[PDB]
Amino acid sequence: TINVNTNVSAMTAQRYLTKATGELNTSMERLSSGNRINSAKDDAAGLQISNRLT
Amino acid sequence: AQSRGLDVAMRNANDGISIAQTAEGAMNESTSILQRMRDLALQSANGTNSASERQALNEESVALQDELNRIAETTSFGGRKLLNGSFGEASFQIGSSSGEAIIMGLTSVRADDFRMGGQSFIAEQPKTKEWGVPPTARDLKFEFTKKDGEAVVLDIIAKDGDDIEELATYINGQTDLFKASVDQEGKLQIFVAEPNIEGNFNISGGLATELGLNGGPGVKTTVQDIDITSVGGSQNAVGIIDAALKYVDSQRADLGAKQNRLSHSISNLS
Amino acid sequence: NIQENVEASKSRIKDTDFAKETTQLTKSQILQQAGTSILAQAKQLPNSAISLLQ
Amino acid sequence: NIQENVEASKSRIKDTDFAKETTQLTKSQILQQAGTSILAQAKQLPNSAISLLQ
Amino acid sequence: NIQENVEASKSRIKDTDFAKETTQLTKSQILQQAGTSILAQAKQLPNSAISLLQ
Repeated sequence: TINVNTNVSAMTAQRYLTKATGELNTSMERLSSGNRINSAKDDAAGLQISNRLT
Repeated sequence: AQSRGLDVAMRNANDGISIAQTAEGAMNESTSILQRMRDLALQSANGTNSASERQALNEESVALQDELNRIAETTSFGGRKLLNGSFGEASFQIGSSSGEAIIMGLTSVRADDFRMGGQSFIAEQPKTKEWGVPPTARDLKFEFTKKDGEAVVLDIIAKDGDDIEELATYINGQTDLFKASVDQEGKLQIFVAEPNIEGNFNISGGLATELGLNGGPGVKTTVQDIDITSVGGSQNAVGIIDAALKYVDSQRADLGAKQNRLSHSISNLS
Repeated sequence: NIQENVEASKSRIKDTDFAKETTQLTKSQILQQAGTSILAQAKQLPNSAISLLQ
Repeated sequence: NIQENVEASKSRIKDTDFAKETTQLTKSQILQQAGTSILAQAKQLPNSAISLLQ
Repeated sequence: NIQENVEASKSRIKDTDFAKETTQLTKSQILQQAGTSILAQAKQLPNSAISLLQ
């Protein structure tokens, strides 16, 4: 309690900020490109079927 | 010590994410190139192209193939070639302790790869438009073994009184493992993608004898073995690029699965 | 006609519905700002209480 | 596309994450202040005790 | 419609109510400051009294 060498709350805040930033970047990419699935990570089966349909 | 190990594991997982993303981008470009080549092959099949514009389309296809070779050879994550087959099955540490890892695999994308296409069989006896399938012999039985090991047999019955082209369309419609077609002289070209065949393709049925079909080991053709100066070339090219697109999409799906597993693992490690 | 239907399906699977994704982007921006605000309040006071303790 | 991916990885390996480093900076600042306070407390008491005894 | 209702219910259960939690955060900061002040006052007075007696 009232520690110095470790700040667990700051670590959790950093983790959640990183998650928010990652989601923000993904959303920004999806907005700019105009496609929801730009890389296989977004969706595997979705990407496959979309490529076949295109 | 566990915290330091987790730092190392997170760094390694991030490096793997970056390599996966680079390979995914290169594969995306390759599949776009393949789609364009499919469009060109379909265009050349048109029967209004005399000879010269066929040569122009063939030149375009050759340029696209050279681009495919260039992208396969060049993609590198700082000196680490990704799609030339050098990557192999690498390993990435994924945790604090020694023993947890994910084997990252990147199969080559060269146009000479054997997964970039498959086997082709060409009918020996050409048939012109006047000819139709005889009502006497209509059964057409295929027997082969897929790469996964599950043997397959088909017993396609050809509707009587259809010309060779309609027979090709019917055979295409009946099953997906095939891509039948007809060349300039009307010889049926049966194409089987590489993952869809492993062994001797054997044929039977009276119709096969009538058409002169001879199922055998087959002519091995990948994307690099594409020439679109002839109608049959265009059709078997459509089939070849379809199989190649399937292979590329499978590879991209595998890379996406690896990326998702890496993301989940890094979140867990954090 | 078949191309019309195929294009509609491809857009459904691939195209990003701008409303949902812009809502998601605004939510992610809010989350990032909140995380930064908490981190600013977490990196300073919990660590700085000790100097007051001395 | 390759340049975008390479720049992302280069930033991740090289470019600093300001949240972590700002937290580290604040922690180091507080540690320095605590060290100065402890040094001030520890310089005067021991030397002064013996002089008091005399 | 079902997804909208389920999302509303999940928000009621899981999602934090920012007003309540921000008020709680401010109250907790206040309580920590009061505790530190009281601890500082208690650290030196009761013990220093005995030394003053000498």
